[PDB]
Amino acid sequence: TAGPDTIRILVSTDNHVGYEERDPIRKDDSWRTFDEIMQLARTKDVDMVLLGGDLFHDNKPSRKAMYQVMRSLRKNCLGMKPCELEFLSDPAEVFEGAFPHVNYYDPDINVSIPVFSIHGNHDDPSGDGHLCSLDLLQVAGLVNYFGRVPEADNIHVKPILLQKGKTKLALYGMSNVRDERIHRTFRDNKVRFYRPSQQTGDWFNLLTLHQNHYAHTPTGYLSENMLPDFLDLVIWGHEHECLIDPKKNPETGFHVMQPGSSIATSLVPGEAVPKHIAILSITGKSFEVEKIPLRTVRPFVIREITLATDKRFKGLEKKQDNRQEVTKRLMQIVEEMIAEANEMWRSLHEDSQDDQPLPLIRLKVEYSSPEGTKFEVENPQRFSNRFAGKVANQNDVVHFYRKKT
Amino acid sequence: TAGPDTIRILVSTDNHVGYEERDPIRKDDSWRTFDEIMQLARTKDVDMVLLGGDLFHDNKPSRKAMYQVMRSLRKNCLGMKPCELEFLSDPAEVFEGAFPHVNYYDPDINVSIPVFSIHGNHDDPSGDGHLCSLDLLQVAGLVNYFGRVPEADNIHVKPILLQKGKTKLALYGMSNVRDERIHRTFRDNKVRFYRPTGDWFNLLTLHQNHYAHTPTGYLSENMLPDFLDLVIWGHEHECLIDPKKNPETGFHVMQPGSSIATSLVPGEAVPKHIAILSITGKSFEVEKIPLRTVRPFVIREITLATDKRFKGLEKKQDNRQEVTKRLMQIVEEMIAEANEMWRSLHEDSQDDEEQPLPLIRLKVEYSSPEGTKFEVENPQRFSNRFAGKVANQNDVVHFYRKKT
Ligand SMILES: [Mn+2]
Ligand SMILES: [Mn+2]
Ligand SMILES: [Mn+2]
Repeated sequence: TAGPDTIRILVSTDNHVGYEERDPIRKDDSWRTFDEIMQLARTKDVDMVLLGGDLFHDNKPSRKAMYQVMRSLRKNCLGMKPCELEFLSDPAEVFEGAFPHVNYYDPDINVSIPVFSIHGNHDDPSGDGHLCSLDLLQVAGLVNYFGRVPEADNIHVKPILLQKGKTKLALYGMSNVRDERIHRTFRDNKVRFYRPSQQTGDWFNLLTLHQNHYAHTPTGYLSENMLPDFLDLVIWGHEHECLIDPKKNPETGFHVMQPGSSIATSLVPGEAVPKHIAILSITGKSFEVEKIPLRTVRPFVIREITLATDKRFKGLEKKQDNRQEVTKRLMQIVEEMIAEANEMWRSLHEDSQDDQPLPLIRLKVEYSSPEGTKFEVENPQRFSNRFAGKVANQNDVVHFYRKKT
Repeated sequence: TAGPDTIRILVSTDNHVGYEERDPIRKDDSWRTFDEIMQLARTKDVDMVLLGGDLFHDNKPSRKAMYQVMRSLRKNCLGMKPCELEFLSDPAEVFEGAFPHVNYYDPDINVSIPVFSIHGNHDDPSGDGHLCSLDLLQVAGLVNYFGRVPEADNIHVKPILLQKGKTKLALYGMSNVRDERIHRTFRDNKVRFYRPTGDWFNLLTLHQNHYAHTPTGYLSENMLPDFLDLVIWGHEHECLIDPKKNPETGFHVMQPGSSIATSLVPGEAVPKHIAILSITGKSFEVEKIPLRTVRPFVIREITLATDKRFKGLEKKQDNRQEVTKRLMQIVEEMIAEANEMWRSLHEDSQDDEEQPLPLIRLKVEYSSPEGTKFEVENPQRFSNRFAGKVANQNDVVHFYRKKT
């Protein structure tokens, strides 16, 4: 819901347009999902689109990957409708001498819904030319690429200032920098956030970044506590776990949203969390979050089984070590996962008459034998292949390992 | 010169954007020259531009190469000025379901000067979607990509029909196909030219070897239909922009040549041009326009044995040491004339600057009848000694003996 003073912003990140392009079963999952996002922006009639990073899965995208993206952008963001937003901030900052203006302030190209985006870890600039994929879409006039970080050492963060009606919005951008280093430049107070002064209080402050939320390494993440308190809300990028619901941080005073990716780039429970995007509507200094679930997302089910401690395997396996029987018991489990995988899809698409894809099934297993009670793990490729035509991950169904090193 | 019934067309080919991108001296020659082309189209106020192919030197252009092309296209081909051309042909035949219309018949993108291009050998399609670099420029709305050849075996060639005022023009296009194969499909009459009526000016653009080293690797002019009026040759880099007439066939043939030198041979040494092609009724007018941003290049061929200047010393006397100074004097006279050409050509106008370091090439076959052998010096070393005087620092001279 929105009026002339409410700004409808659509949030999404880590689309990774290019993931599993060469996979026969799951090739189009990458771009077809992204195109759904762009159609919603036109459908929900948002005022803009904000992307968090990792738009491409590859640093140097394929021609097909770049095509599908270009195709979706032109169809959904070009039109006759006028943009109700005003560009107050300095264009010269983060807009080069090629086309110093914003794309929708361009005379020869009519942009109905402007798109802003930062570069992620995969999207990041590279090569002797030092350009990223977003610069190409920007010189195409399709996208607006802000939050450039030229010097990792010395960092100045200047805002993009936009206003709709009586509502003023300060937009902060900071693309991906290697987690281990960006951890230290913050500590040394090397980063300075630039502020408008005249209407400084009224500004709703919004920031989007692309770092590890929490790290496996002790230095490879970015702690929330290091960000300024004046900020109102933060969009977390590099994380693929859909936590679109805004938690409030006590010490800092702002809320944090973690949209997660658009498709599963890894078969872990974090990627199993149902993926959404949010219709973020900003009014005055208050925001309204309307989360919207994705339909084109491939069904994904994952479970964890410790064969030794399992309720079913305890008897047959310690005594006998009968490999062929290990299958049948495991066969029954995988078939119950596929069963629920199809039901979720069935239920979710009961709603509308738009009309199913072969689901994703993952099992992770450790087996322990104290005294030659060894479970026999079949050859990884062989077990997975037997479900050819029932799952999308024909080769990658199950993982086997032991936790003693 | 042109009125409402004269169609000004800018003709260019083999821009090879991406050539020597990684060369410290000559990295920018690739795109800055192509930008000159585009600015001319806006400057000369042509009605359209026609590219012969090989726009990119690489099949997968780097991000910088694609950016500089996209930049030149947006700046010169988008504007408020209307296009005086009308699209009569079927949009469906050459435009996909993505954007079935021509780029300047697009509602949300204002195109001032439309670009038509075929794909060359380097520019050719590859990969999953069978897409090339032109498909991206087309979906960006910057280029119209026509003359796709889906089947090399069976070839149907349908024309793009365009009309300005009382002047009607049928635009035929054929993308580059392998020279050895396309030679045989033509022989089997596998290719059919579709036809529209009026006295249409028929125009064809292709991207093949004019003459070949192999006996099967070229395309003879004598195989194409006779109704056509003019032909643009798009794979040959030698600049023969002057339209020769073919007696048997009855049409004229133009060979614009490349935009920069992809090879250091006398063919690429020929001063490079583009042509302001003015079509009125069934008559064409050609105004060739020389390129200023092209690097000075000088090449010569020296056969040491037969060379009159030195004879006795090099045969029977001690070699290696003295030979340098003799060759040194010659290469400096080439650098001398290279700089002069540039000076004379740029004297004309106040470009207000300094001139680029020229390209110098020497080729040497050295024969020795009877142990009279000249003593040659290591390729890298001799070339490197002109660091700062030439652009080609590590490859100035070619030494060889003919017989194998
Ligand atoms: Mn990431
Ligand atoms: Mn070429
Ligand atoms: Mn060629």
